[PDB]
Amino acid sequence: MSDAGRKGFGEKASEALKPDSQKSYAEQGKEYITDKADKVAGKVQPEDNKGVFQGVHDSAEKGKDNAEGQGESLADQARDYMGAAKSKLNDAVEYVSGRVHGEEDPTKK
Repeated sequence: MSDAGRKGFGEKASEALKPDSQKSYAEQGKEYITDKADKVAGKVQPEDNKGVFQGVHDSAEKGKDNAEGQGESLADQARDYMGAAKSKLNDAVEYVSGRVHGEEDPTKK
């Protein structure tokens, strides 16, 4: 009866040490009036569905059909979306132009 051994499991020393405190606070944005015009956005996602008793689910896709002008009837439909195209435009501008502050020098803030 001889020749044997036993290592086992465990550690040797390792190291962790203690922290050194930390700090992080005070933040804001301020922001202010931005520029106008842009025309950069433009895209669309896929979709598919048939036979449904609900509202809708679309905005604008790639192709050719939307918009119009000629006609003694479509004139009204256009005048309706027209007034809305204005208020909507300003909405998109404030967004794009608003992100310009990230790297610009506007007036006041």
